[PDB]
Amino acid sequence: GMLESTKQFLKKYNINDRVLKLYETAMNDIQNQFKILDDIREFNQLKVLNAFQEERISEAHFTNSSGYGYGDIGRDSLDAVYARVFNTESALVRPHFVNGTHALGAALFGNLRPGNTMLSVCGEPYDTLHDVIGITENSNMGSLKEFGINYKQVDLKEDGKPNLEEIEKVLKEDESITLVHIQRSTGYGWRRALLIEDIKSIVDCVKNIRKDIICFVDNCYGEFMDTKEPTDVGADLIAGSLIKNIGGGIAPTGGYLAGTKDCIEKTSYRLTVPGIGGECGSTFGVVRSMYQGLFLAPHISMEALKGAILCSRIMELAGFEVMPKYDEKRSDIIQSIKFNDKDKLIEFCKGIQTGSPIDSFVSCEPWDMPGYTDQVIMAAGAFIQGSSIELSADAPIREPYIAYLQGGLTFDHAKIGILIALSRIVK
Amino acid sequence: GMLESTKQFLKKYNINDRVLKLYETAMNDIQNQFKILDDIREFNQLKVLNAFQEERISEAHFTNSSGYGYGDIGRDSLDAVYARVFNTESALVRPHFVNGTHALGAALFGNLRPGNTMLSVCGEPYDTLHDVIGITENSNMGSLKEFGINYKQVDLKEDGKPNLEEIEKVLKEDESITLVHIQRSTGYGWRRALLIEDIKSIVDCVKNIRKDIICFVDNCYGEFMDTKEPTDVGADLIAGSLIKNIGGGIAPTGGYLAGTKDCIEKTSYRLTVPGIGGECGSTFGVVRSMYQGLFLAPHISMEALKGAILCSRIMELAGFEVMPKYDEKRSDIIQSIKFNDKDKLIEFCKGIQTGSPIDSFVSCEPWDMTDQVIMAAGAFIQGSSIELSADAPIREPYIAYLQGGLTFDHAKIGILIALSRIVK
Amino acid sequence: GMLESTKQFLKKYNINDRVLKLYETAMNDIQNQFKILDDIREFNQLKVLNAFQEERISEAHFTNSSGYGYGDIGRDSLDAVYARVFNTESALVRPHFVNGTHALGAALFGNLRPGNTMLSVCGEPYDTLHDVIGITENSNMGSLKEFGINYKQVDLKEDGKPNLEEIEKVLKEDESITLVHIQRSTGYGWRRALLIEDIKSIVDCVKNIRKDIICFVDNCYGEFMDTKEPTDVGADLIAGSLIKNIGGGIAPTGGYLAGTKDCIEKTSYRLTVPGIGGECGSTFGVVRSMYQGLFLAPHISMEALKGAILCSRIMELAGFEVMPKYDEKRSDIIQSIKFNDKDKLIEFCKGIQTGSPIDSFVSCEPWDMPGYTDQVIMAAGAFIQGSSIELSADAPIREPYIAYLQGGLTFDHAKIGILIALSRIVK
Amino acid sequence: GMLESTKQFLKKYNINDRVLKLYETAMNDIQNQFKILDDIREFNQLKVLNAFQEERISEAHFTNSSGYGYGDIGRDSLDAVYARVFNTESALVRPHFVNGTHALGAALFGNLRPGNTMLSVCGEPYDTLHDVIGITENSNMGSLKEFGINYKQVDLKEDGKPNLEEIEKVLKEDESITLVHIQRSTGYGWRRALLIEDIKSIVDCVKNIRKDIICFVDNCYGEFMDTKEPTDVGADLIAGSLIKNIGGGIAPTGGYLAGTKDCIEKTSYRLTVPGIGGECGSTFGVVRSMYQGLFLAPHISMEALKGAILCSRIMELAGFEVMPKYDEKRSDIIQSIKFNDKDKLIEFCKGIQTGSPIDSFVSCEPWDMPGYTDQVIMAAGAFIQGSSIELSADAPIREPYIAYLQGGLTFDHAKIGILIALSRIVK
Repeated sequence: GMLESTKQFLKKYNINDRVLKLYETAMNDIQNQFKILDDIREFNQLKVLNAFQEERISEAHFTNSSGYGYGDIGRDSLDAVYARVFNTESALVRPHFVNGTHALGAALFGNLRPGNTMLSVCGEPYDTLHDVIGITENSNMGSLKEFGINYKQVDLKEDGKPNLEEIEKVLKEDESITLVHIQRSTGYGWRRALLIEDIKSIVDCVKNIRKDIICFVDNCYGEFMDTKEPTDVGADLIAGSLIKNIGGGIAPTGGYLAGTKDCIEKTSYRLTVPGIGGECGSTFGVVRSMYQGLFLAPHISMEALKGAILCSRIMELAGFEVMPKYDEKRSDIIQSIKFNDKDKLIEFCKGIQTGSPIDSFVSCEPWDMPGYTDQVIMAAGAFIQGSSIELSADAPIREPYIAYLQGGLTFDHAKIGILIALSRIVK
Repeated sequence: GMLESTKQFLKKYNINDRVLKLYETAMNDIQNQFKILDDIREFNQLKVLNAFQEERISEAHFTNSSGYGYGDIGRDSLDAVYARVFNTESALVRPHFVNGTHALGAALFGNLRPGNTMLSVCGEPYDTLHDVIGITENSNMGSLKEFGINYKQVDLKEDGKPNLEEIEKVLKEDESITLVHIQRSTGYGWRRALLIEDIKSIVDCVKNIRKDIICFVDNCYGEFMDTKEPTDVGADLIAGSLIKNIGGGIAPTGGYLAGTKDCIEKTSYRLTVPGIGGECGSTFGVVRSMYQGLFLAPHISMEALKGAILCSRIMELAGFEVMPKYDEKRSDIIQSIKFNDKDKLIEFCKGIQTGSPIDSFVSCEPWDMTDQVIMAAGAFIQGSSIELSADAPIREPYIAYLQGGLTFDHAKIGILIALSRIVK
Repeated sequence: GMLESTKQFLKKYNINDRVLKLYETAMNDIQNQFKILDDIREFNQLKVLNAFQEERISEAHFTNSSGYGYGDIGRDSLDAVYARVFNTESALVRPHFVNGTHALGAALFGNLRPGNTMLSVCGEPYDTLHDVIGITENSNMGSLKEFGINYKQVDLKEDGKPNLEEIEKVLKEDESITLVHIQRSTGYGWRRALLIEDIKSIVDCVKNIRKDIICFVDNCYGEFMDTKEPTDVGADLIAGSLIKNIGGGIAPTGGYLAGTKDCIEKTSYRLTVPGIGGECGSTFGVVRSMYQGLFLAPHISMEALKGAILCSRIMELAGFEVMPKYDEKRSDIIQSIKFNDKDKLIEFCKGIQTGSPIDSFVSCEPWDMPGYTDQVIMAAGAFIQGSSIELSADAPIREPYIAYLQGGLTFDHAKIGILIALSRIVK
Repeated sequence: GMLESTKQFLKKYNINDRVLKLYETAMNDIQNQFKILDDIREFNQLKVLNAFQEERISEAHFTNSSGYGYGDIGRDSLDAVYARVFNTESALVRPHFVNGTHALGAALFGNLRPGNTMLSVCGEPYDTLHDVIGITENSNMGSLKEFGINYKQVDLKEDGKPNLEEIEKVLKEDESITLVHIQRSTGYGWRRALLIEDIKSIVDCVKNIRKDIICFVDNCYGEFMDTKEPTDVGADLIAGSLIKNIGGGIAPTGGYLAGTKDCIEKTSYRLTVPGIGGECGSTFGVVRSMYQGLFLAPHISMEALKGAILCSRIMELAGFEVMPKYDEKRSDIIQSIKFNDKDKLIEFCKGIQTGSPIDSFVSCEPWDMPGYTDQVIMAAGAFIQGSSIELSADAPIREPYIAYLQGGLTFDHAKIGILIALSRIVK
């Protein structure tokens, strides 16, 4: 149990006895969930190891390609390793994707053509994808809508599960629909992420209407949450970011897609241009970090999830509503806390900032950010800028004052920040 | 003049006295042209220095940049430096462009929309752009044509200059034309590159028909050939590769665009996606090389060009037809030599290969890529055109295209090694 | 517990039921030791976090210095962070150290002068240090001995503890002794690493004869094994390698020293030259990885230690003699196994090679090492070449056939490797 | 000639007609001196190309080694290329040398042992070497003197030439002298740099007394000034900085030595430790820039020298004493200007900073630079910090107020900077 020396050290952070008791109770309560996670982690570590070994990765794959990067074996074998991990025909892993949204956008523009319609089946996509699609606003930035590609949407049911009957009806009534988009993570929605079994039910439902419909999954935040990925239950294409789970906290930028050879090649032509695709693109010497990040990903992903589960339990014990609960099956690393008080939300986030190794001294306050209307507060202090796998928090400043917390390179770090933050509002 | 020690050293590369006499004559003949280049180089060096200074570039700009790269001053200031050099509202310089074709394609998809038509006014664009446009064939890769964007073409007059009369006709007769594509370099052809004055006449001509038509120039190989760039004579947007002239021999990958804020932003949305544009994108630890490459570019571009000029004159003196001539105004660093003999063309390329610092020893032979191609290449940066290289499709009349040379001495050495394999 | 999917996947590596039974028993036995390690890790994570926060580390410290490296705040602050972690006046952390031996040699040549004598109090130091000192070979390479600096040695007692009485006797009789060398880790010794309390007893004993005697500790493999470091119990100077524990699996090269300002400055003059010391030395843009490595070090060190503890117990249960035993206090991450059979030793190492992500397919056979009459066999397949914190094994091919196993970026990886290896010798 | 647009652009830097006319006159006067330089540059370019080709350099040599760097072909082949360029048995080219003083000091400590005496034959060495040797001051930093290695000095003659008769007398009278140190460049003096023929005369003289005396040359700033290097006229060992000539303006840090295998090995054991030497040492991903820099060095070295010659003649015409004159044979890239006025001096250096691409707005001032007695002002607006192959100027603050100008990646840049600087003092 916690050392007396550690207790004294935490007192210098103003962590009080009431918070320590809540922590001891929460740790005791969540032990069985941690064991479930360790069983999954064990399988995923083996899965990833096997993929490296099947590709015969060697020292020589730590390339330092320049120029066109023709024949960069490090890049080509990393794609192969990912495709093995995800059990897909192909993959496309590049530092050139600037963020996860870029990878998703490349998938969409890559696989859609004028006259086609895409169908999002988990309600409204996260905000940044809205400009990519041209859902509401269009200002000639060149959205899907501006290239004659249409958008439709089926919301999740009241219970948070996909509306399979409506999905079928919408597909049957519109034969122009060639792509179904499934967001795995909840985003800022007060509901559960979709479980792998839910993604399967969706794909089976879609494929039963027209087998040729491409089932695309935004896999961000869901890597290594289960022993299966969406590609193990019928997904034709998935996309994600290398500064979230799959980079293991160390890939410095980039993104990935895994799926059928056709979907990947089509995506590659949007990443670069038709006729080039993924054949060109040197990797700036960062390929070693991308291999290593993948190898560490199953473990680091669970450190962060463990942080989320402790957060869920401890905040519940402190009297705050939380989503998800500590014992629910999770499909992402995000934890939401309803403070129901603006000041508590602000102080909690400030606490998280002070618990960061980087920029721990920085002003953490509400600010107006481009196109949000409501102010936003963000705690971030990472080794890799914008990394979601490193402890961070964000919240719109509006009723009922919900904060979203994610990451933690280690469970001990996430725990420490959580204790600092909670001590700012519970004493 | 050439030291006796150098001559004896060159003898070890089988360089003979006949080749040395041709070299001597060529050097005498091309000195006035070198002086002309030096006057341009001096101005361009100042222009680039001033762009750095106006942007107050400092050591702090050689930033460690990771993740999203939100607020990356290294990247942001480099865009501002390029905008100053080219005298444009904005610029987009990124290591994320995998090659020059990506930069050009990004400009075209970025600035065209369904129903618009683009017009290429220097005949058909270089080959790799054909799949991007969807010119001849289409296999659902997502070409401009597959997104409802149309393509038209006006060829250069038989004298190599723009057909202004036909451009006007085609524009007046098709109001759906919203962009005019101008290729500055010659490509695998046999004509002069377009001079800045020629570019200006095309722009003035086009804007006189409809002032809203975007005039886009593929500037590859043309950087620092003149004291003006196409953006100085009305181009709305230009694109290029950082492993050609503008990288100064040291930028390791990437491309650039310079132009109006609207055109540059639209391009950025194709580079990434609508709503992100150029706001995200870390620079991978290579930003210092990109800045330093720019600073050296005016100088290095002329080392390569002097190489081309010497090549032109010595091969002319050797008895071959060369394009362009040693004393013509140039708008690119490429030199063509017509061998009228397959073996002489092959040997020459093998000579260039053996004159490279990297992969000097590698077999240089024709390979399949309709006709076979042969390429001499041995560079620090893979595929760099500013480093000494040669390529030639194997077909009548056996024309080779030579370009690059980090230093004039290196280009010279390669030329003398190559010519010695055929003039004995 | 272990999923059925995991058991079937492991069956593909020829892992058998007897090995899985041994495994389940060993996991049951070691859970209390793992909890003790978690308590120490929690403290150390906080210690490192605190060191970052006190130095107000920001993204601005992730420098990309060039040339002379004058005023490189990234490098300077990293030294300050390490000094806080080790509670020393100063520290010298540089990528310029090519390995741990270099760092140790810099300390010795830095702090010794003609006529001085150094005393190693833990028996003979590991082999690579012999040429530095000039113990056996003196071929004008410029050893301490070739510079007029003498060497004396005091072996450990039969029980493996320091011979305090003999240390005093030798120090009293030889007033030229100005530095005492203490090796924390064991080497080829079938004995335990020295505990922090043992190091304290040596320092107390030495300072009580002459307070000015420099007490120097080779800290390799010992970082974060305890909540205290040798500098917390009076060591004047310590040295280590960044591709061992303290680089957290991600530092790409380099070494560190931490200690009094005088000792560190004197070391810096050997690293470079007198009058320059640590004032020049750009850091190639690898400083971020060094900071992140340190931050992950408390956690990664314990992933490796958990693999060593598992190895100890499962091998003991398999019938092999092991050093240390699963429940002894540890001062390093190394686990020794006495096979008493050349073939089993070789098969075990082959197994570890087949469980690596990198070079899993390369032949692992004994080979002739320059200047040694016993062949050596080594299993190695790392992201960072030569890293001791990634799973690896090595053995000199001699009776009684003892292998040394260390590393494991994640406990799951070390575990997988051990299971693959044991299955090659226990059916 | 200069374009009118260029003249108008220059007027925006407050460059006046008097300075432009001085420039025009100077260029006319020095043109013939440049022809000589191009003949040398041509040979040197071929010399370097040949060395690359003999070593069969390929893209495979652009290594990205990590950890120990064992078996790094990029590093090993670069040493071989250097050795061919300098016509020596061996070479040691490493990013690990922090500056040129480090490389020189490693040579001396590497090759001298207690009882040996070194003899500097060009008068007092460059400032930063005084602490390395222990000439005057000794504060237990570990100078040669503190390790029992003695120092003697023979000054140059009043005419600046080597005093061969005195060298002979000193060597004959002291058989403990085992190394002769020869400085090629003048440092902060007022004399001409030693030509290759002067270096030969010293080597022949020394070897005629005792063939076993190591002839060591500090080659900084002299690389590619002639078709020969000191190793072509009998030097056993030479050393220099990769941020001066031989780095070609792109090597980011480091040093080199070239010479006999025995002298290079002995230096390597000081750079690291005995028993390791040059066998360990990963190269931080910068090896490609070191190869590329060497290839550009013959050219860039002459761009800087053309700048020095222009500076000589334009300042002479302006009315200042200069050393050397525009038409003297040069053995380094440095140009000295005696202002005999502290104000004109600091103003000139400030002009140079304002003529630089990087940090043009920083107003440079005198500072306590590591390794110097008095305060020196340095103009150093560079891509690589402290690089003196990039346009720079430095000047100890003391009578007669001599400024030392060197560098220029292009002659056009050196020209522009000289005009900017002179315009601040001449109107």
